[PDB]
Amino acid sequence: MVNWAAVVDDFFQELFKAHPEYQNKFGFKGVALGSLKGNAAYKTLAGKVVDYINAWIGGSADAAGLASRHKGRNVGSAEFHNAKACLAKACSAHGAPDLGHAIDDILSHL
Ligand code: HEM
Repeated sequence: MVNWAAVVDDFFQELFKAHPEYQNKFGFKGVALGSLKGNAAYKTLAGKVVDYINAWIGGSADAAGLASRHKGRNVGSAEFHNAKACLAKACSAHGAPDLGHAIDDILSHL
């Protein structure tokens, strides 16, 4: 039983460390990284990312839909390549399987 919630938390720490400006697009803009887990906007968003990972594992993920919604937020290939690397670190740090192919699937629609 992978703790995907823990992996996603480390994913966002990696993501926003390397690219702080990405955080500006979220409802938790401006919040200190060490404080994120206590922020209500963050908790909801991280929960949806955990949901997406479990949908991919479970076979129900909609990569086309997720890509389209991110393009709608002006988030594209460059950002998702960066996210891929950040998620790879977060999985490794928790002994979790690599999610590279899930990200590749989103990338194919970007
Ligand atoms: C591993 C890569 C990523 C995954 C799996 C992912 C997944 C998700 C999910 C499931 C949502 C919830 C709403 C929806 O389903 O569309 C979401 C929202 C969002 N994501 Fe991502 N995302 C990723 C990378 C990124 C990156 C790099 C950015 C760069 C800024 C980003 C920006 C956003 C924004 C702005 C929202 C909406 C926030 C809001 O409505 O308040 N995402 N993402």
